[PDB]
Amino acid sequence: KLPPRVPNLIPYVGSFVSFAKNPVQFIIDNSKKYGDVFTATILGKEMTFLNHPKILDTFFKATDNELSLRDVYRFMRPVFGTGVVYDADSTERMMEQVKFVSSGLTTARFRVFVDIFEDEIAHKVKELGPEGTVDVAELMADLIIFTASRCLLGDEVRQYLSEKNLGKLYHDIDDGISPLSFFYPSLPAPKRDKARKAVGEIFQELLDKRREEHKKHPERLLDESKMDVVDHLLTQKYKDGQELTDVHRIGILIAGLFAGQHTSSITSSWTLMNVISNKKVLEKVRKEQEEIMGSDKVLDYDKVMKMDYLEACMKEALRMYPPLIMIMRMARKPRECEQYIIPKGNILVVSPSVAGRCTDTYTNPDVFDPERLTERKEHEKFKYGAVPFGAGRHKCIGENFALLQVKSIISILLRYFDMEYIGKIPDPSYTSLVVGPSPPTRMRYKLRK
Ligand code: HEM
Ligand SMILES: C[C@@H](c1ncncc1F)[C@](O)(Cn1cncn1)c1ccc(F)cc1F
Repeated sequence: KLPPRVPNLIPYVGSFVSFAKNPVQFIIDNSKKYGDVFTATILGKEMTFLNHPKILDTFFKATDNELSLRDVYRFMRPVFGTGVVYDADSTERMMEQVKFVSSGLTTARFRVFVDIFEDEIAHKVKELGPEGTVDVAELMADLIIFTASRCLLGDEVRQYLSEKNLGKLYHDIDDGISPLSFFYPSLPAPKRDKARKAVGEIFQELLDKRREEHKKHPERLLDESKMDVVDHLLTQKYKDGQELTDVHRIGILIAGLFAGQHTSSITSSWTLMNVISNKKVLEKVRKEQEEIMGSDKVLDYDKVMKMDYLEACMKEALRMYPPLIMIMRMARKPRECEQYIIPKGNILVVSPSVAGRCTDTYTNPDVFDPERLTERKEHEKFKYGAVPFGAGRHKCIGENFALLQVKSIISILLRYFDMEYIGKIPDPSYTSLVVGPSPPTRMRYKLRK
């Protein structure tokens, strides 16, 4: 059989409307009507949703000529650049470029990354003063924007953030995209395209500076903890021998910073909100924090490794608010799920959000409650029963830096501040590509020494 279709409102538009209102309720809704697998027509596209953790093996283990990423995230191309990652000329090449990123995400570096978080948050505290209120979301994204850039690019980048408005340009790029672009890649976005060029020149300036610093200081290349992604990109070839071009290099740096920022900082936000808005949770985080700092006055990587509870909380926030609510592949060959045959051409879909709220796995799924993971080990039920970082051939290569980043930021913040949130925890806003908390998200903070 072909799977149970979802009745269209209109031909073509199909089921767009109730989907776009709320994509996640839409999938769940119709799960209950038509069970684990169903098809909906959404703006001229056949889209098949795979909803129960059981049947998601064939999805995550398929190959790039069975189930294709490149065919579905290619629209990211005005942002990332041409022939780069998902618009890169082959499966094999895409993977090679990904690795250049991940190759600046090593232990030696992660230790240097924690100084960076300290450093960046020290500056932020002056700019904030002994008390006030502030937006968590703006706050997370401001920090990460600085921490990620220094982490992946090097310290050289700072001055272009401080003296040359580099943050704004990111937004002008990162606002010039949309969940709609999926259906209409060619939609014009002239403010974005002018920024992506503006950022280009700057990254080209950055590579150009870096090339001579490898002349003036060649020892840099032996020290494994001053080797950032620019460095790896300047001294690797592809496996087949061929050099990279700067415009590939630039589109990778950019692809990594995008990855590097939006999912992280939404996750911080969701997390801190739930932590400080629940006294029992916040005791244990502070109990854990205090034991682990002991006599020590600032953070290090060992310490952050040890933060098991704060980590369960981050995870618990990812179960409830994964920022990538839909994972997608295009079928290049017909595919068999359950008793059905999902046709070639279709776009298969899996949703960490729906899974985060599937009641076989998780009990009272609407309650932030890190104990469900640490103690009732609920996530361990099914093998794909918890998927905020994907799984299989394309599982997130950023997972450990993410965790390092969110835990360092929250832990350092709680050192400095008593903080409390201001009203109900918001709902998720389905307006962006990386989903996040509806604004505003306000909190009172007061210093502590
Ligand atoms: C902080 C929360 C994060 C979440 C929830 C997240 C989530 C994901 C997910 C679900 C995927 C799978 C995509 C798919 O299968 O279609 C993925 C892939 C990826 N993520 Fe992340 N990510 C996070 C942070 C990061 C960071 C910090 C980096 C890099 C700095 C990163 C880089 C990537 C890359 C390069 C891939 C592509 C993997 C591949 O093509 O094989 N992510 N991420
Ligand atoms: C394709 C993109 C994405 N995928 C799915 N739904 C919405 C999206 F925006 C994403 O997977 C997000 N991502 C994953 N980890 C961090 N960010 C991604 C991957 C690689 C990359 F180099 C940049 C990048 F955005």
